[PDB]
This record gives sequence, structure tokens and C-alpha cells, in this order.
Amino acid sequence: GYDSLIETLIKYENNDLILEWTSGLRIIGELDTVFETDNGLDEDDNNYTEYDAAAFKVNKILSKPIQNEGNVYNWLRQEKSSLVEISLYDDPPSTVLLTDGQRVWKSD
Amino acid sequence: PYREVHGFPVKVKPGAQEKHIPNTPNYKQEIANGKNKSIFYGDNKTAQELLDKYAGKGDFLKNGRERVDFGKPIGKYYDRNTGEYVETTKGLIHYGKDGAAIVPSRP
Repeated sequence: GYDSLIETLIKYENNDLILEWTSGLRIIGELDTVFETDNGLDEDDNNYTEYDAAAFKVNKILSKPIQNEGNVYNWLRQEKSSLVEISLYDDPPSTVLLTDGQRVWKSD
Repeated sequence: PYREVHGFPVKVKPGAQEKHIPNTPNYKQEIANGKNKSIFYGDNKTAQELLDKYAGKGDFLKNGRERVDFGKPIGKYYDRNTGEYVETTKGLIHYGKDGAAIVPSRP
């Protein structure tokens, strides 16, 4: 099956979702699609990694992190697109919440 | 003449695209390795025609990764929750220096 984060986003694909980061970034948005991908490295590279990722449509930034160290916020803050890649491989969130506040996924 | 989108050529990278095309060497090696790749309909010419029309016309989610709703079926997505395939109109174009590939994605 899917990893626990991708599984959660698919389970709640019909929900507005709040994603939080340890950095203090908080966004709200909706799942657009899910796709099989990798980290661009050669298949011979010992760091080559395949993973599933979500395309996530950000409808509002609810909290800006006080530092700019995360890849997700560094993409969003340019405003070239409100779609962003979400995965466990690269700059994972710490929590997924429903809009009633219920925590449906938390990082391990 | 190959156009460019954000510095990447709008040209199929054959080996990368073939990982999603049944009966190709690269597809058959993915399946032998225990993967179940989403299926892209047609061949590398189908992929080049879709790239010509849609590359740069979708929404980027990361440098070198663009989601496109193609408005018609382009393949079948492998649903890991069921182990079966679902027809899809959506794809993620993965760009590189040696060309791009269309990865069918979840509808």
C-alpha cells in the first residue's frame, strides 16, 4: 500500500486539509493528485530513492515560518504556482488536520 | 525543432517514458523487479504529441515537475490500495536534461 501520509491524504481526498510543519508553516488546501516518482538521482546512486508524492493545491497560507529553510515554503513563497509537492521523502509535514481540528496524521 | 520549458527540452526521454509502456524492455524490467507502474497509453510518439501540446501548459509543483489535466484518457493509474488500475486523464510531466516523461497519476 501507500505510506501513512499519502494514505491519509487519499483517505480524506474530499476534505479541505490543514498541513502543519515543525518549522511553523501551516497551510490549508486540497489534494489534486498522487503519483509515483523518485529523487532524480541515477538508479546506481546509493541515495537513489523512489516514493509516492501528492500534488497539493494550497488555498491559503495560515502561518509563515520565521525561517526560510523548508523546500515547500520556498516554493510557495515565489507565487509561480499554488500547487506544491508533498511527500515523506522531502520536507515532510508534521501533522495533517481536518478543519474541525482533528489530527488524522502525525509524523513518527 | 524542440521547444524548451524552463530550460528543459520538450522531447521524450525514451527509457523513462517506456517504464510506463507495456511490452517495452524497460516496462518488463520494472515488473520483473516487483514494481507495478502506472500504464501510459500508446507509445513514445503518443508521448511526444502530448508533450508538444501540453508541456508548460499545466501547473508546476516543483522545479522539473508539472501536473497536467489532459482532458482525455492518457493511461491507467495503479491504485496501491486495490492493486488494480484506474483510467486517468491526469499526468505528471517529469523533466530532465535528456528529455521528459509523462507519468500517469491518480484521477
